[PDB]
Amino acid sequence: RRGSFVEMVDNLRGKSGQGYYVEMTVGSPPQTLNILVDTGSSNFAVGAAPHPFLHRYYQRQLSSTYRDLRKGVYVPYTQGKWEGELGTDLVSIPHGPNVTVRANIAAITESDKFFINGSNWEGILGLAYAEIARPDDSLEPFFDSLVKQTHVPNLFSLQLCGAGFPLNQSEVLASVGGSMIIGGIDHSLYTGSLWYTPIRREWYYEVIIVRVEINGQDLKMDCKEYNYDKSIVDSGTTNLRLPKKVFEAAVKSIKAASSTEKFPDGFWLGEQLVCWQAGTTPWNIFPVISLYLMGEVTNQSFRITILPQQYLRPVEDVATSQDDCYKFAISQSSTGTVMGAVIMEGFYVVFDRARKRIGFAVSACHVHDEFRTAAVEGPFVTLDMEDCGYN
Ligand SMILES: NC1=N[C@@]2(c3ccns3)CN(c3ncc(F)cn3)C[C@H]2CS1
Repeated sequence: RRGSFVEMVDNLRGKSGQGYYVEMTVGSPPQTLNILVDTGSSNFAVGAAPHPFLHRYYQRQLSSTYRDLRKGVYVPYTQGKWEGELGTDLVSIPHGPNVTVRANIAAITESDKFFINGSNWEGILGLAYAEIARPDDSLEPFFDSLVKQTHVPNLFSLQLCGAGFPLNQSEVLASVGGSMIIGGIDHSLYTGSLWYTPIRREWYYEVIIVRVEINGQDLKMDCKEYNYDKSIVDSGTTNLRLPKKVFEAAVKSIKAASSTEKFPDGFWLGEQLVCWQAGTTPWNIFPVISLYLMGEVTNQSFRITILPQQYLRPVEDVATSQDDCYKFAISQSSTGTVMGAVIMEGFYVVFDRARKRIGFAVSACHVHDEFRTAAVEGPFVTLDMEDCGYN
């Protein structure tokens, strides 16, 4: 298998906890900024005023190509908020397609818990659809603009590379965190076959989960529960997030599978780290997790299987040690299933907008051990899969 997109391979940096970012330029002359890649939102928004956690920001007064749209945008969400001023400017991705487009840009003037101390990113690239753009769906998202203005195919693909150990801020700076291939699929980034699930509706990247197993044991819930009230693929979320009742059932099953060791409640709640002596993490006591997704062919599904090497997120010890430490990166949701960064780290994920489908293949960079690997397998005969979708 040949890799046909060398210019874009290794263009991401970062990690699941703080997010993965790509270098972009905005304005004339070009202003370089690092931008978080978020498949869970649809606005392109950049720091545009001094902030304690920003080393640089977009300076509209220094761009000859800046256009003021004379309109504010206010974006509150669960864990934070940003607000700013809408405009347009010329935008490029240096390690991307060799094109420059005129895009909507939200210039962020005020924010709360948006910029992370030491993340290295200064803005967000929302790659989902117009339906969820703010202030409304008339604000064309970046990827829409790029496709409309250029010959770039209406597809992108993400390989998010977890290190399997903690990285400090300077280690992130020096390290490759993955690839965003704009307009194509690079065959070097995966092994085995790509399997595709339909995009149910074009707003978030919404999919349908039809079965869940823990170490091969069916969680045995009504499949609507898995998709209540939606299931999405979201690079801007760290964890695998599951609806409350699914979370409760899954955690019970994961506890039962790992019962040779007892972990505190704070671990299972995603709050508290666990630590083992260097090199002794007991991967084998933790179960694999399989999610079965609706296939493209009538009555067919396929499964993606992740390891504890995906769902245990490496963190630095709260005190200086050589221990290997992790947090549990599965958590409860009241807004549906979110297949976040820790699950995307297992897989090369193809966002095939042109054919309204999402592809999954085992990542060439996934963390594993000598005994088990992540997997994408099928087909399976699965009936009444449309009934799994929530209305
Ligand atoms: N995938 C994610 N993305 C976000 C962020 C990720 C990192 N910093 S904020 C952005 N975000 C958002 N953005 C626009 C909007 F209209 C609604 N919500 C939700 C927030 C957490 S979950």
